[PDB]
Amino acid sequence: RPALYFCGSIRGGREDRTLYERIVSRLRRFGTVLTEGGDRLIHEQDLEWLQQADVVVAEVTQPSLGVGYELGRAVAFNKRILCLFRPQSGRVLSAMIRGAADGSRFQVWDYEEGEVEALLDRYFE
Amino acid sequence: RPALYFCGSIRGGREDRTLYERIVSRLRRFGTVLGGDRLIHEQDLEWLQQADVVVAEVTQPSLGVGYELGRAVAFNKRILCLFRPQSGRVLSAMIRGAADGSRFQVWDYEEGEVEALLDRYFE
Ligand SMILES: O=c1[nH]cc(CN2C[C@H](COP(=O)(O)O)[C@@H](O)C2)cc1CO
Ligand SMILES: O=c1[nH]cc(CN2C[C@H](COP(=O)(O)O)[C@@H](O)C2)cc1CO
Repeated sequence: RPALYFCGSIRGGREDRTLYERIVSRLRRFGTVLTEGGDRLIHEQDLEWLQQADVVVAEVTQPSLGVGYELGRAVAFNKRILCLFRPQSGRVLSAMIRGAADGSRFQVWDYEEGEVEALLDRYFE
Repeated sequence: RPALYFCGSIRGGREDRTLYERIVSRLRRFGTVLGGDRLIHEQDLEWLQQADVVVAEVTQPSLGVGYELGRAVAFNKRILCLFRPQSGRVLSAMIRGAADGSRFQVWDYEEGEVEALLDRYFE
């Protein structure tokens, strides 16, 4: 069973918090979600988990410095990465996330919110 | 004269675009300011590897700015982040918590003083 790291906006805004809870609930079916002192403790503890993770899953619809930073560190750690983006939000996903995808180790999937459990099923089965 | 890489929100929102222009204008006094989205990512990743200092205005939340800062840390780059409390926001723990006060600095500042702050950092 893989160790999993979930990323989603917090101080960038909690608009998608209920969706994040759905994603984490589904990820727990497959493995251990590691992400579930001030800000330094948060950074250091999360960097520890990010190196431990087998897969990094990020919901990248809501813009967030912390999510982007986690993804940048994860790429440099050579982590397998799954990013999930909702075009129906009306946003354009950052070129630094869209353009980081190599289609294998770093995947970016566009999706509709109702399908997120099914999409995670497809990725983790 | 350093090679300088500037970061500021675009697709996260262009609210601070005028301020970014002021920062880049002042940075040029101190050094060189360096398909599809893949070309942008690859181009900018090359510049960021070529940089001596990465300067980021981190007030507007942005995936791309955060990603640039994460890649910059792993590229062992010198980093200066600039945050405005007048925005009313609480800056990301990942940026505030990455700071070490030396090679990764996070400064709170008021918009009117950004040129003086840059003058101080770049001597
Ligand atoms: O309270 C927190 N708990 C845990 C974290 C670590 N990551 C960052 C990212 C949100 O980044 P952001 O939107 O907050 O910038 C999430 O994936 C969790 C950050 C904070 C506050 O930053
Ligand atoms: O058009 C572009 N030109 C150049 C870039 C590279 N960086 C990312 C960051 C903004 O990131 P973001 O807010 O767009 O996510 C800026 O520092 C420039 C990204 C885009 C569109 O993403």
